[PDB]
Amino acid sequence: QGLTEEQRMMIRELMDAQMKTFDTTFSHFKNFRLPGVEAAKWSQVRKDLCSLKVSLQLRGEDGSVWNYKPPADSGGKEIFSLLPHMADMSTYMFKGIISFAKVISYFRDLPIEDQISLLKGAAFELCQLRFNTVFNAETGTWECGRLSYCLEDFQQLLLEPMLKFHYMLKKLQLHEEEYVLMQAISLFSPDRPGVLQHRVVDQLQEQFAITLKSYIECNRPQPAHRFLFLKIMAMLTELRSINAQHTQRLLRIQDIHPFATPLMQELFGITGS
Amino acid sequence: QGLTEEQRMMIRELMDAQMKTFDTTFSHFKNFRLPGVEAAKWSQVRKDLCSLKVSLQLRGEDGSVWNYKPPADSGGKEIFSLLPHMADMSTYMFKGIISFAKVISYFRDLPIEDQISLLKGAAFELCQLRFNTVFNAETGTWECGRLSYCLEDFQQLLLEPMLKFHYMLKKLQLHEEEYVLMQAISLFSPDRPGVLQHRVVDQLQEQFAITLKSYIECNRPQPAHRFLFLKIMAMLTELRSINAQHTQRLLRIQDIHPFATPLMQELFGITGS
Ligand SMILES: Cc1cc(C)c(S(=O)(=O)Nc2ccc3c(c2)ncn3Cc2ccccc2)c(C)c1
Ligand SMILES: Cc1cc(C)c(S(=O)(=O)Nc2ccc3c(c2)ncn3Cc2ccccc2)c(C)c1
Repeated sequence: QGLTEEQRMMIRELMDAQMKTFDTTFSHFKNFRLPGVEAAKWSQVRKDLCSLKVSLQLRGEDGSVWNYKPPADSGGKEIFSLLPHMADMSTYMFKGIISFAKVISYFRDLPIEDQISLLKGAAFELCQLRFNTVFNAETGTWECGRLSYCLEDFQQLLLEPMLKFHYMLKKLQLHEEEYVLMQAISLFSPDRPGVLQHRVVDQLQEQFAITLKSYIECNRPQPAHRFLFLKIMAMLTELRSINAQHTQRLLRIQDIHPFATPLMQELFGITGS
Repeated sequence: QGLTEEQRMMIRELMDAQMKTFDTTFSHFKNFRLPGVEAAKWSQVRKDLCSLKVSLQLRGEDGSVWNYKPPADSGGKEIFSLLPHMADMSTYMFKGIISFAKVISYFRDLPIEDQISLLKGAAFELCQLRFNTVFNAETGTWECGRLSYCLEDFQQLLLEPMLKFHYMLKKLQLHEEEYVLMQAISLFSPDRPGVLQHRVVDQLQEQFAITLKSYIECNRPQPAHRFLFLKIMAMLTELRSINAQHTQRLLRIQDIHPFATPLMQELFGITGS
């Protein structure tokens, strides 16, 4: 609508990249693992697992249904039973994220070193933003095509920052264009560890944020959307904080129960030695 | 109680064999398959599958639970999805049945040719009799330890002869001793195909039936148990008929979708050529 030509083409490129690289039905997610058929650090692991307490459902192509109810925490390794499957899901999402960045002209024009630093910095955030678009806030369920992930037991759930983020972001009822602009702004973060072209990346980020702000002003006159751009920017700031918290959760769990795939090791800085 | 010494020792041997060879909790049933993640003969296959329309539940050692809801009949091969797992279950039960016969002195004293003919004749019947002792008639569920098999959809279910048999036999509220005597009588059937020692087997059967009849008269005075011995004998006659019906169902399904394990092939006469 009422944007500059540069702004409209910028949204069209982002929407084009999202359409090409986001398997919204998860049809190509296959071959994943499923759950099978000194102690002050350990209770920290119970805390480090809170955002992933889900049951799992598989609807088969034939119409069959498999449900998995996880074990209760009985003090043993059984809290790790879903981690292999989660690693396969996240890895699959991360490939989508990487493909998304590679399609964007503004991203492929950066030096490959900064491309790698930016993806290392933002992969978790873009993953969570994509998961929010399949999140059902009425049933607390991420609806991933034939897979469903439903939160286990009520409002003590919203004490987990990750889960409060998904419910709050869902409440804003964003358009597809606003989600993919959130992804652009998070991807082009000039202050990630190891970025060299600080100013180029920072100017790109500002252009994406200006586009987002202008999109909202032109297509959202309603008083419910007053300050909407500022709410989004505050959520992106919270999400970067959640990203730092969860990066540390992963490294702690990896330290005592290895599970990260090779791609997760690259993205989160695990060298293998 | 009030039986001869020969009769009491006969029950003690049968109970001893049952105790040694019947894994009532199914703890040693492992490594089984699970469902994955010209046309007048085909609708006969829908009929030939009626007694096995169950959903499946696995309680894990860790406290996790897996449930499988089968597909709806949509005209394709998806009605066969549970057959590999059923073959593994039946094979496992059949090994129990074979071990049971081998412990019994009266059985190991027959010529090995008649042993084989008797087991070929009775394996399905002894399997169904053992399954009845874990059948829950209130929920229509065979409760096999950590596995559960629950009948899919009400009283149209009791039109299936197998399922009417399990409900009716459960209603008689038999003791363990009466079940294992039912197994003896069915095992020692003088008129199975290929039995040579007709009279020896027939006299053994009569002794088992006399023992059963005397056990009921001595330990069951209540009017609800009037004619109980005759009800049991009528059920064993019905079960032999169900056995012949289901032997033909298996051979028909095997003919167009092979699934029988090697042990099932031996027991049901499939040569492999
Ligand atoms: C310990 C640990 C730390 C990290 C940091 C990760 S992860 O980035 O590789 N992926 C990831 C993916 C989804 C998540 C999530 C983390 N937390 C909450 N959901 C929400 C949800 C849950 C189920 C399905 C869909 C979405 C993993 C995998 C493990
Ligand atoms: C086509 C076909 C024909 C035959 C003849 C068999 S089977 O004898 O090898 N075993 C078998 C075992 C149990 C059954 C059952 C048959 N029918 C009803 N239940 C009841 C039940 C169902 C689930 C769990 C426990 C008990 C098989 C396997 C397939």
